[PDB]
Amino acid sequence: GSSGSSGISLKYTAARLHEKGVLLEIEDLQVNQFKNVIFEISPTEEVGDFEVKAKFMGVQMETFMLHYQDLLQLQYEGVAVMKLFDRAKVNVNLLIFLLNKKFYGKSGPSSG
Repeated sequence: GSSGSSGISLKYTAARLHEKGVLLEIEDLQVNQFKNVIFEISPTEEVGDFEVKAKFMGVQMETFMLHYQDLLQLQYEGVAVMKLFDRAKVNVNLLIFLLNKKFYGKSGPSSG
């Protein structure tokens, strides 16, 4: 319960997210190029906020954040496609689905 290596940022390739359906396309590279693209999603201590980083150059100055409410706001409006970094595109309908099982999974008391 205590002695357990927890944390670490999830590492997935662009092709992986594309194959599943999450990642739509990228306004810069091609489908076959996805193989040379990896996304590093760092988790958070709280529930709702997430760290979305794209391994390419190595920006250790800041990281793109992604709230949970924002993802839902798009579902209510209609925006199915999400413009990331004004280039990469991900499906909001599937993006939330994956995280719902990936990160979404605490191990504490609920009481409600």
